[PDB]
Amino acid sequence: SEVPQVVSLDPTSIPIEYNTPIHDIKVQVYDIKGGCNVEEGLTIFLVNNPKENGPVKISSKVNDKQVSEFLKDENMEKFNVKLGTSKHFYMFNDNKNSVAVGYVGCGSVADLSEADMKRVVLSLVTMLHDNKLSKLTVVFEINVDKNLFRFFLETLFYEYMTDERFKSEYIKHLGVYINNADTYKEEVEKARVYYFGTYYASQLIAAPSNYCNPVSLSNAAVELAQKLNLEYKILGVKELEELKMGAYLSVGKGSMYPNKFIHLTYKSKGDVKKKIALVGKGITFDSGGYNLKAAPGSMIDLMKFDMSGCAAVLGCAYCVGTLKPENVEIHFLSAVCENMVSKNSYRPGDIITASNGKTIEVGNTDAEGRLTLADALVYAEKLGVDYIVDIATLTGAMLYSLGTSYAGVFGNNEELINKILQSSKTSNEPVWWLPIINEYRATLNSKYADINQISSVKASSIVASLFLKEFVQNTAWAHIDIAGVSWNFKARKPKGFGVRLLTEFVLN
Amino acid sequence: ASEVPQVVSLDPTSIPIEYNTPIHDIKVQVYDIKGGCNVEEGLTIFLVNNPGKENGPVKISSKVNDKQVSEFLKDENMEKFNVKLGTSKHFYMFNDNKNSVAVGYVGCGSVADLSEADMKRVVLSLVTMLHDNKLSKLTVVFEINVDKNLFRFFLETLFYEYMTDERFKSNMEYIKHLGVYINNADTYKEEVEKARVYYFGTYYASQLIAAPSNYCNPVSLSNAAVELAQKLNLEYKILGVKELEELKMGAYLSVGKGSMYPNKFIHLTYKSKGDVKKKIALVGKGITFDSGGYNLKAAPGSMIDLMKFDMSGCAAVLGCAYCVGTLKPENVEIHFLSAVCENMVSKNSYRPGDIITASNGKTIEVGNTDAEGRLTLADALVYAEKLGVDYIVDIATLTGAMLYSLGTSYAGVFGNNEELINKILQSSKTSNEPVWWLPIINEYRATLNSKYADINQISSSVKASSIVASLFLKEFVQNTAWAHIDIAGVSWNFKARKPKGFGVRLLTEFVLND
Amino acid sequence: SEVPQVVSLDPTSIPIEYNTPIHDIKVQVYDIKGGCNVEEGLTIFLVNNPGKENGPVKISSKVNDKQVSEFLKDENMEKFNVKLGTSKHFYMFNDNKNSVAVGYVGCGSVADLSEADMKRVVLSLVTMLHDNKLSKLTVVFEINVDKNLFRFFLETLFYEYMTDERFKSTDKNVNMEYIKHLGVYINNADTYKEEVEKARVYYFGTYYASQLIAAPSNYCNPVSLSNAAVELAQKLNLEYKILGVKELEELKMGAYLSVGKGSMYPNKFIHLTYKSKGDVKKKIALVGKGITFDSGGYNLKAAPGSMIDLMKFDMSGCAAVLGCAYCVGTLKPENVEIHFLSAVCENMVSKNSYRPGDIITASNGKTIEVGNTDAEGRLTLADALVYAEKLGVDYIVDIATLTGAMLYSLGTSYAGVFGNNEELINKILQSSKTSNEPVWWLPIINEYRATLNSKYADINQISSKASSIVASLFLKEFVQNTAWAHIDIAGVSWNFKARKPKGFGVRLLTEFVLND
Ligand SMILES: Cn1cc(-c2ccc([C@@H](NC(=O)C(C)(C)C)C(=O)NO)cc2)cn1
Ligand SMILES: Cn1cc(-c2ccc([C@@H](NC(=O)C(C)(C)C)C(=O)NO)cc2)cn1
Ligand SMILES: Cn1cc(-c2ccc([C@@H](NC(=O)C(C)(C)C)C(=O)NO)cc2)cn1
Ligand SMILES: [Zn+2]
Ligand SMILES: [Zn+2]
Ligand SMILES: [Zn+2]
Ligand SMILES: [Zn+2]
Ligand SMILES: [Zn+2]
Ligand SMILES: [Zn+2]
Repeated sequence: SEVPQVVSLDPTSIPIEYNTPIHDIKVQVYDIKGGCNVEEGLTIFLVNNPKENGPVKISSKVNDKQVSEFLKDENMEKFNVKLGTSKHFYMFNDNKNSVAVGYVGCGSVADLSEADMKRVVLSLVTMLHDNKLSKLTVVFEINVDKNLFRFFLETLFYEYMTDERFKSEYIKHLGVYINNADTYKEEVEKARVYYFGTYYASQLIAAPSNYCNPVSLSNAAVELAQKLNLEYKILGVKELEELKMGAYLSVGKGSMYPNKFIHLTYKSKGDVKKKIALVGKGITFDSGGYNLKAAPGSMIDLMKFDMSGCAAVLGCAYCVGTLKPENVEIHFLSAVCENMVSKNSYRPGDIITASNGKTIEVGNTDAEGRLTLADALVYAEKLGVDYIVDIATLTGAMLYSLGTSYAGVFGNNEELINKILQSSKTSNEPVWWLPIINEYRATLNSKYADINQISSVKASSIVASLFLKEFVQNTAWAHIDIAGVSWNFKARKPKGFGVRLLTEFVLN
Repeated sequence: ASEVPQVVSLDPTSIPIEYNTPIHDIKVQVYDIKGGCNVEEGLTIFLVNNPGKENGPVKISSKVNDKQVSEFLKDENMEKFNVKLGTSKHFYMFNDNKNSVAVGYVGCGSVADLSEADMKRVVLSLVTMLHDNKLSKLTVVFEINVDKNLFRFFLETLFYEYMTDERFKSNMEYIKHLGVYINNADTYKEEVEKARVYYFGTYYASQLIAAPSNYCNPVSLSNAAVELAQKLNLEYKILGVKELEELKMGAYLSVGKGSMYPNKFIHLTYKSKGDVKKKIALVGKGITFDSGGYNLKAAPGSMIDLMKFDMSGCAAVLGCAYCVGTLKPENVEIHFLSAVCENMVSKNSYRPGDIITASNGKTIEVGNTDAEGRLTLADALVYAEKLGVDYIVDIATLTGAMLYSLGTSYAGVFGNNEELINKILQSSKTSNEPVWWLPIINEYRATLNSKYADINQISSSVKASSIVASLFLKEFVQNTAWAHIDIAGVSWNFKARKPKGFGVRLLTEFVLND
Repeated sequence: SEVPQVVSLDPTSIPIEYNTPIHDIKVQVYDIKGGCNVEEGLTIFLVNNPGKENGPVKISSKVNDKQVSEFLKDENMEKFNVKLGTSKHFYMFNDNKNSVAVGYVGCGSVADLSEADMKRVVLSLVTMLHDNKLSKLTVVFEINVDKNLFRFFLETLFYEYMTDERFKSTDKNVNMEYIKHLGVYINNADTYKEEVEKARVYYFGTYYASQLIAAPSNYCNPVSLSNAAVELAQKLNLEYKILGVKELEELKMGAYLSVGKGSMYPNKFIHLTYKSKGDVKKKIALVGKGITFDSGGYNLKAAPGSMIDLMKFDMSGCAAVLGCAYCVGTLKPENVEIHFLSAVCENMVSKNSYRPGDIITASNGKTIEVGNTDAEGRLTLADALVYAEKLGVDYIVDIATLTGAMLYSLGTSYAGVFGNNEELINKILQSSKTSNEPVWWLPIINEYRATLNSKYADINQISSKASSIVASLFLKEFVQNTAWAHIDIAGVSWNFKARKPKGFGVRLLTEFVLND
């Protein structure tokens, strides 16, 4: 629990913002019938033209003669609905009060994707960051179901928020105009919870590795557990040795921080009908070990992101603890360590023994993710759960298959894979099903060990999935590879990907 | 004097330093060429040219006091040789007293304006002969035009290239007399002992640089500095880790974390006996070894076997401390600063992505551990400005991009103050260590805007990393005139496989002519 | 003149747009003390706050409208800051009960804007112009600018506003409307009025160059490029001369001819001349590198980061000179004689290409050992510089996308200049100031010259790391007794942020020809 330091100036804690300015925002959802009021701050219409880059046209009645004049078709057709395009003008309303009115183009397609809506929100946020405002009002003149409306609110909150923990006025009111307002009102406070769970995971990932180490990260989990009345149990090296987790321990051999295993648990008040183990990869920094990330574009300055799996799990732990689902017992697991280069590091060629007895031949120390997951999975199955789900930044090959938008999911059970794909639909965190090709299993036949860590045959995501499959004997298990989608290179920040996906899974 | 840590007992605990050199035992005489040449003793060499005639024949003008040498130097004999720059011939013969003497020449081309590079090529041609000579005297006859500066440059270079470093070893013999015939001998006479001082400062810097990183570490180097300070009667102060932590030098301390050697901050000071009118802080990059950290120098041409040179900026500052402490300038106070450490790969190393806090409050996002020089300098520059000096001049092997811009002969100078830069450029002219002014382009500054930290250590996209590195350094000098010399391209002599000791004479000319 | 094709679908001419939308804009300048009239379109105030960083917006002009003045009272504007690049849109009704658009653009707290500062202001202005159908824009200058920065403002506003749609087919911007009127309110307006049409001239010269560069290598080839120079010269009534292979062979331009050996397009040497009616006091030769496509030759640009798909810009130097030719031919300076030169060819891989190791002979008789076929620019420039000196000129100014090393020395903003003459270099630097195309003086280091010594040829083509300096040393060997300057624009030519050419050099060359 005490964070070791090299010099006295080394941080001994991860700074965490719990109370965010978003939490202070009062949100009122009104129905568009009756007309819109424009009294103060910024009013933005979400408008499309079902044509391509067609003119803006406001449909909704506005209860203000000055703004109504500005919003008439003659003036608005000077602008167009190209997706992401925005304009906003400052003007005096009926009461001679200064108000800002504008729009965001929503393209020419009736139903926005999660990516389309994301670009819409970014255009909205840009205006929020450029204008000192007390209230934002958004008028929905487009078609949005409940799950996408919630996605809107979540994305709006996440992109509006600014991480200033390592640096050396927000709006206070949010108004939403939409048809069938009463049907959308329950999604607001759900969005605020999903928002923080994502932003919490974001804070952990964005936190540099000199801040976020196995000790400080485990301490953050305990702190979170105490705030949510979750049972918690942190496994130190002595215990892990007795549990014989030799794959996991080998990876952390080179670090100055001791291995720490995070085990958070949420139990429901009633009787439990489904037990779930969520496993997150928690590599606080991945230098690749003796297989150093030195190749061009290996992006070693990004590898603070390699505990994004753990972050998504902990962010999910927040959401579950806040929304309190019934009839479930959830175990939030993470084998947290650091992959470094030292005299104590494990070598390419080493043979290590996982807790289930399987000897593994290491071919590439930069493939450390599956090694720590191997022991976490064994530990997970020993809990006697119904579902084992792991989420991880496992393979760079994902950048070449699905890219930076869709995460991949692998598994041994079709029912479990389906529920995740369903969760992907409702959470709007896009995941695509990828196969485990058994014909590649033979490429993991070691000459000396029971199994190879890596292949000879490319397609590493499948091979890695084949490897992980060996450590789950008789339990429905799925594996989400988020190595490609975890980091937002355009915005230079994490996505907090996985939190809402995993929450929808536990809830729905 | 701190104890040097060891891994095995065979690890060295100090840098071997040669203080008394054979060069310090050569007696130098400067005669006027108008009176003829006395050629009865040792090797006599004529510096000649043939303006206009490219590779034209050799013709000796000087009357000599020997009938045997005179007949050898007659035009019929000498026109068998040409004056192509660097070309050399010398013959052994008997003088009128039947003594064994050696007579020859060195070609200086057909341009009546020998540059610094040409003069060095002439000197090297001379040194090659000296390295096979066993006579006790060398006489050089200047039948070419040189100014006082270029003449002192001739002596410095000669002294430096003549001397060979055998500290790590386990033919010829050094001359005891140097004769120089030249026009207005009386004026060039005062250049001799200035040259001998400039020589050793340069050679001292060369010894520190050339010494391998198992010999030259932060502990051994700071000890060597203390020893130099005591010999020059300079005030000195080595700042240790506990003090560095107190001063909150987080950027400096970060680089040194992965090393087995404790960080040591070298602070020497020269104060004039008279009233102080100028206050100068000289700052040198002092990375005893640069592996690159976790951004390990593994790429082709990363030249990691050279990386003992990464404290050349520090060596130049110390070599300057010798010259200044020896020549003792009036009315000036000089601070010699160098944040010394070692950039290694360990469990304790700082990582790519780490956000660290410099001593001035600014948080820095590390994008590349191999850009460690600007980090150590950042704290050195905050320290320097707290001293309240008028001028802060840093010199460093900072960016390898200098090899693609100015190359291996010219160093680059960046800065926030035009007058100070002009002062450097003037020091460049008189010291004959070439520097060229390069721009700090503020349009590139935005590339350092970090998403999380106060500022980025390096750029993501924008190349021309030298300009970017200056933009970074500029953030740690708040309202003092400051110049930055990047010697990453000129520090090492790849032809001779040795250091140049670049910067010692530049910095010294800077403080003397101030 | 006849452009060779492989298939009938291969283009035979560079599509060139002379009458651009910008040329249809009526530009009126008014003295700002005469009161601003706000009636139609969009009206933008260029505001700042000296000293107060992020200081409030204060409109200090006089507005001949009660309602707009009321809106622009300091009370209303306090909510907005003058942070450089920031803009806002206002909407109101004027005295004539007309709806009207008003706005501002922040210029920071500095009392005098740099070239980059003004370019930042202009870019914010164009954003307000994009995705908005306006019939008129009015710019009110509440910041101080000299004549040069004012002209630079207009130059930049025109260039960034204009969109190249020559190669758009099924994807033209259906909403791309251009303003028809431009109003400018400024102090001492009668001293700025002369700058307007000079800016319009300077605009097209830059955009003309931009069009040649942006045009791909199937459109812009040695023949189609040279034919475009002829067409320009005819419109400008300049003397023109296009040297073909037979002429080039008789002049023994082996270096230039070797470079084009592997191209399906014959070498074309562009020679344009402008002459003053009166006493010629200055003869100048402008030489631009004219490589329509740079594959690299057998030293193929195959390495990672070679940017072979960009190498259509390798005729940027040529375009800059032709852009300058337009400016000189239009502005018609006095007492000068200008020679616009460009040895145009294509560097390709073929059974006919020149090989690494080949020894070739320049038109001055010097033998050259080719060490790298991708260093083809200095080979063509060599013959071009000889042809230039034979014209008996006073100055030979050279411009070229010569070395990639510029990206590591000066980067993407500042071009480098080398030369054998202190005065000429200073004239270039002075022109860089007035034209606001940034240029830094870099040295020609004679110590490096020895590396160009060949065991067999008179001289080596390349050394065997300071490429830009070595390349200057090579070129210097082909100017015998004339003042010569060499501008390396390999790093500054392309605008990567906006994904388009800059048209760099045109204004700098023209200002050099004028201020002369
Ligand atoms: C966004 N991004 C992600 C990566 C990335 C690169 C490599 C890897 C993983 N490595 C791999 O997939 C290989 C098999 C070592 C190439 C890894 O280090 N797992 O612990 C995972 C992600 C690179 N960029
Ligand atoms: C003569 N030579 C100099 C170098 C050299 C190479 C790299 C660097 C510096 N590195 C850099 O400039 C980069 C930007 C990391 C490539 C450096 O290590 N700073 O601490 C400095 C010098 C290589 N050869
Ligand atoms: C913006 N950019 C410029 C380049 C560029 C790359 C290479 C070169 C030139 N080549 C060089 O400078 C070398 C010496 C071959 C590396 C060239 O091909 N000249 O004909 C010039 C420019 C690449 N990107
Ligand atoms: Zn890895
Ligand atoms: Zn990993
Ligand atoms: Zn380094
Ligand atoms: Zn270094
Ligand atoms: Zn080329
Ligand atoms: Zn080229």
